[PDB]
Amino acid sequence: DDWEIPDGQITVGQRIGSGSFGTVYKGKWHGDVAVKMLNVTAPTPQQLQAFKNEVGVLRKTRHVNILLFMGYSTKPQLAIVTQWCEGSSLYHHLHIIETKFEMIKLIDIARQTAQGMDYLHAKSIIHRDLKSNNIFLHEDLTVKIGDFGLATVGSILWMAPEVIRMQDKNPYSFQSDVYAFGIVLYELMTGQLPYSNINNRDQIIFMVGRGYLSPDLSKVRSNCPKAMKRLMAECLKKKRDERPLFPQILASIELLARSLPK
Ligand SMILES: C1=C2C=c3cc(-c4cn(C5CCNCC5)nc4-c4ccncc4)ccc3=C2N=N1
Repeated sequence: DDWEIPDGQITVGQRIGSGSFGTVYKGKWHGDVAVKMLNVTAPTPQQLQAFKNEVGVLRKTRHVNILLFMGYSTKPQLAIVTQWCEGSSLYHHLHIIETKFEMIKLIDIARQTAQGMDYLHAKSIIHRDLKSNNIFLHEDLTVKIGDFGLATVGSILWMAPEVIRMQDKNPYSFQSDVYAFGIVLYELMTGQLPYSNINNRDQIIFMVGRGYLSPDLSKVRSNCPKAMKRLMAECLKKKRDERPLFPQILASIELLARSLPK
């Protein structure tokens, strides 16, 4: 029953990058797997908590749109094993290799992302770090939401105005994830990161915080549906209580998707 994998069964290969509280590798364990490892000599009580926190969250998830947790390892280093997804993240497709997706496919990505987030919020799981980079495209058609190191039951462009000015203790909520989803909606419909004409990071942080800066919604492409643009503005509201929850958001995307191919 237990998910602890006996040591050395995981064959660590190519270093593919870094996630939250670890370095990610392409491993081999009963096929191709993604393994997030600590590569640190001795784990801190800080790093030990962050490990058991993520594993505890991941073992509560069983969904087609959530990155499938396969197991964990403690004996060599603190490692977490998930499924391998050929084809890079949504951030990579849109901003690195500049892949040109069709509107039908762009909305399908947004629908699956909302579908996975609805599954998390139903199980009272707040991602707290939802971004294009944590949204993974498996086989170029299936969306997988990954990296749950900051989940509770770094990147500023997806952070809500409430989150960016730390008051009070917990600015993270279901609606804070909605804003982060609002930004990935923007990215899909524009093909660009928000505030791209501004180079100063500290000026963006301050300007979103005080409520002077909001994403340029008129940047969306001409073939983007009016129902998509309207939903985008609802998710990107400065006040969190004026934002819809994912049960409502999912139903909105599913509605505009059916009256789209015609
Ligand atoms: C276990 C994990 C394996 C894992 C892999 C990752 C991850 C990070 N990247 C890179 C990073 C740089 N940009 C391009 C994509 N790709 C993946 C990945 C690879 C295969 N399947 C799923 C995800 C992210 C988070 C986790 C994670 N969190 N817990």
